[PDB]
Amino acid sequence: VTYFSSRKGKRKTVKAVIYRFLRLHSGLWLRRKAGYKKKLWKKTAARKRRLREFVFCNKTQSKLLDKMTTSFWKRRNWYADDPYQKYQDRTNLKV
Amino acid sequence: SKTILVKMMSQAGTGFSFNTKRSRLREKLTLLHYDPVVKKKVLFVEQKKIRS
Amino acid sequence: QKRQAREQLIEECMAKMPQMIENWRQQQQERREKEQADKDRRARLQAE
Amino acid sequence: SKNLGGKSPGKRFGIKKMEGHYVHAGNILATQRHFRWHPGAHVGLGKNKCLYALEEGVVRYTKEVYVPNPSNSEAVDLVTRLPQGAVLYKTFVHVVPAKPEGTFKLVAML
Amino acid sequence: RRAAPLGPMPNEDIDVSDLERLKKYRSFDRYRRRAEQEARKPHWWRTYREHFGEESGPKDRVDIGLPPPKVSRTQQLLERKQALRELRANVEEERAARLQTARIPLEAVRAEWERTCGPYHKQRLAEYCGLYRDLFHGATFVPRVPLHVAYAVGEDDLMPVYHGNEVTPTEAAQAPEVTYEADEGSLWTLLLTNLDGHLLEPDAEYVHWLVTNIPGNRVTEGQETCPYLPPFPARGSGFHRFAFLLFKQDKRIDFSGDTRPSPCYQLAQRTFHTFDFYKKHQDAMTPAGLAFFQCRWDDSVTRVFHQLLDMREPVFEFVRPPPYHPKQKRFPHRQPLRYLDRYRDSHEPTYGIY
Amino acid sequence: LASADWIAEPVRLKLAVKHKNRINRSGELILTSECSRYQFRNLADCLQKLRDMIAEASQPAKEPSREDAELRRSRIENMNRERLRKKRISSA
Amino acid sequence: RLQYLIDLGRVDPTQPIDLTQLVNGRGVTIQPSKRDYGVQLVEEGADTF
Amino acid sequence: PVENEAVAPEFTNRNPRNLELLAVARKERGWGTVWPSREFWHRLRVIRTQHHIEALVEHRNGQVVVSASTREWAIKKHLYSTRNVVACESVGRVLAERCLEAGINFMVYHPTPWEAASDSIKRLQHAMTEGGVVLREPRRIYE
RNA sequence: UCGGAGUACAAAAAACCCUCCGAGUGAUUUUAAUCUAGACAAACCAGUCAAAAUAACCAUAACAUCACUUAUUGAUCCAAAAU
Ligand SMILES: [Mg+2]
Ligand SMILES: [Mg+2]
Ligand SMILES: [Mg+2]
Ligand SMILES: [Mg+2]
Ligand SMILES: [Mg+2]
Ligand SMILES: [Mg+2]
Repeated sequence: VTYFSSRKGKRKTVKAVIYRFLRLHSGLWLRRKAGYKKKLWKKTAARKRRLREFVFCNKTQSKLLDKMTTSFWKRRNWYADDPYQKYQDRTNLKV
Repeated sequence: SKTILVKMMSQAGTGFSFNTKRSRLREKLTLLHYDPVVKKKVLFVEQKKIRS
Repeated sequence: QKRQAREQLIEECMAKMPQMIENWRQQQQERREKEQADKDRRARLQAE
Repeated sequence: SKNLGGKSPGKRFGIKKMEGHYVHAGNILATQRHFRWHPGAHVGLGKNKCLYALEEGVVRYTKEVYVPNPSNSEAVDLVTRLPQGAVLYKTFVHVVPAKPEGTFKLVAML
Repeated sequence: RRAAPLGPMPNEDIDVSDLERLKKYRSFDRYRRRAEQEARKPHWWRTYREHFGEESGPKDRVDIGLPPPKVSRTQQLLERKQALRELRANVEEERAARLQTARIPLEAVRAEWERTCGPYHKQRLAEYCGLYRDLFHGATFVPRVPLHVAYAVGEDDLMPVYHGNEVTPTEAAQAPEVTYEADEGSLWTLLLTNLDGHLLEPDAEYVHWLVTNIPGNRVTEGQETCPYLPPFPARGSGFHRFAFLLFKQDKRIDFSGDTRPSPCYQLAQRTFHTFDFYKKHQDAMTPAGLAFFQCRWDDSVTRVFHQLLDMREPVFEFVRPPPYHPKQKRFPHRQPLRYLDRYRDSHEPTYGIY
Repeated sequence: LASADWIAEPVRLKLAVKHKNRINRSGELILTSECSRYQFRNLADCLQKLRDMIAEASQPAKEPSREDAELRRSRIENMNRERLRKKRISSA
Repeated sequence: RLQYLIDLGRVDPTQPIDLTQLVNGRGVTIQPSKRDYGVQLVEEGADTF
Repeated sequence: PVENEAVAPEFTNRNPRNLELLAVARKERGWGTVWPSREFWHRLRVIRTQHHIEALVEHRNGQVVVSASTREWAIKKHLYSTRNVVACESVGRVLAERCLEAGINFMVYHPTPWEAASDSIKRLQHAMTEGGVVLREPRRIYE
């Protein structure tokens, strides 16, 4: 990560994150499973399903990704037609 | 002996494919499989040879 | 036109299905009997 | 060298829930390499031979008589060679179901 | 660290030395039998039976019965031996056997059954359906006198009430024909109770039809305490059970306490405890016959509540408990996306300040 | 239901048959919707249900087809209480 | 929010209400640079409106 | 209001036969290392002694609900050769009758592969079927 | 690198240039679907089970089987394929 850029002196984002993850606004990150397109003939249908999932990352990973990612990506987004707008608030969480 | 990975196609006119390990010295493979689009048990005949 | 072509193809090949699978069932049932008749006509010629 | 590759981690085969515990439907009660515990009442058997609860309730272990399925050649042979008084026993896991199946409520008074 | 077995270990009996000289069951079936007999004994280790509710297990039965019919053992035995000699003697019978053509005159078997072991079978069916559990609470009686109840569905139609059978409330709109066999020095009391379907009181029941001081087999001649009220289960709840009880009484009994008004369409007025009612008259009344049926809501019942009881009609559902979800975690790890929906309140977007 | 003139008489009578469960002792036909938090959507659900009932009742071509899945118990227990009901002697 | 703005006299219902009117009452905030294409109307207060 | 109108929200149905008849009750899923399947409300059990044929209807409690035996005088006296195919058919008919009378139309029968081939049992099942008793219990609801 | 037995005697885990056997697949047809409660395992990545509900088929028809069955396997990117 570049903490202070050369031209702007701001903090850069690591684009390699932005291609494989998704940040809901609650702070949860969402990712594909690994190896889900790989060698499908060789796998059980059950395993294949487990692979086709979208899954959530643990706290540590989340904080790591947040550090690797600038402020812009944490903003509240309203997209038209967006699949994921349903999931961006958190509900009934007693902690 | 070696086996082979063949791409098998539906005769239901629905493009659907599934790959199978098949004996190299055996005949062209044909099976009764499940096609998800038509939601039926249909005949699949091997279209292509994928991996050797 | 794409949707109607797909649906056309699917109906067309779904009308042909019982004839195909029956024909292939008869084909395989003929193959099994060909092989077994071979093995019996060989068993009786080796026996003699 | 002569000896090679003895190195593999444990499989954590064990018994996950113990007698008297509460369980929710779908909990794995045990996991095993060979049949050690057999599934009893309200306990499903997985294809890897692990036992899981089919009902919400309380786990109980029990010794009980073993009468194999007649489609199983091996077991019926083992049973068939026994002296005339003897009975195979095995260890089973059950879940004594907790909640009642359902209730009747008053929807509307017409 | 070994412990010591408490009492006998199961196979400890047979000798391991010289296994060849021991007889085996080479049959799967013999084994199955032996095993099922072993599964019925009272072992000293934790067992299936123990946890899964043998329902009080051993129970000393308070018996309020009619005394068992006294018949000579040896005489009966001789007579049956002879009858079977006769029946085995004929060549016609044997022909009927080898050629797989024979029939049993079911009416006569139903007759003999009703006469002989019927009472016991009816008893255990009643125990099964827990008649004794909701009526006398501890008590088992054997139905010595057979009770024949029937309903008129039409001119030619007759719907019988056997023990445990299903009947529709349409059939039961009228009082039934009741038949049993007694000469007359006799006095009886007949009772029809709805074992469940009381609305307010889980432990209590409804008297539908109560008759008393019944000479002999004469049904209508008895003074009716409670006029016949047709079966009325509620739409939601399934299968209420109605019970016909028959009491042999000695002295004429009069009760102004239990007597009900002639129309009597009030529910508070028919509320009943068979136990209590029996406790009262216990000295004279001994329960003799029993017949009972299963009954579920059908169309005609709607007319009852509105027309007779002057009520709205209560309707019920069958409600299953809401599914169990673990505590929601701030960072659900390696969990599918649809996770967030399990804790969802209702499906609707909500824009808080927006 | 009987006082509602915007539906025809054959339909007003056929409705009181199929839906007699949800009719009330005062003659009222009661519809209810639940789902949305918005009662516009509930009202709309009700009105669509009513539209559908009047639709199928005003269709004489409705065959009222019944599934065998939950009705197998019904047909068989029916038939089997009919074996016993078959005893013939007049009574009362 | 629309109702709450009208009630408190931020936007007036008397004249026509378009985007500029919402922005001037600070009932809403648009930032085109973020590819906001404008306001959408959602039903949260439908019954109460 | 009316003193009748009182209901209470939760209705208690004390009847043990109920939830079974409704098909909503719990069968016992499980075992499935062993045999036979203990999943059923009612099970037909046919025991063949070298002398007598005994057909029982069981509840998973082990409690015999309704039965017909050949030791029974009612059946014994009418017919001949207690061990015959004839006897099996007979007992089956009797049991069907008593079952309808008991209010139970469904039960499971789990014979042995070689008992399924035997004539006596084929005809026991036939008698049971014409009697109006279906084998193969209805499924559970929300199982 | 992966698995089985001992070390590691009875829940789990547990090392060695420790003691011993294996795997880098065949054969077969029963060609083994979709979706989802709850769990196991676990640093992460990966792995495992699985009810109910759908759809397929007897017209209330979902565990591929065998070889000690356990192991017969390989992430991203990137390339070829066009679904
Ligand atoms: Mg090891
Ligand atoms: Mg290790
Ligand atoms: Mg005697
Ligand atoms: Mg904004
Ligand atoms: Mg754990
Ligand atoms: Mg299922």
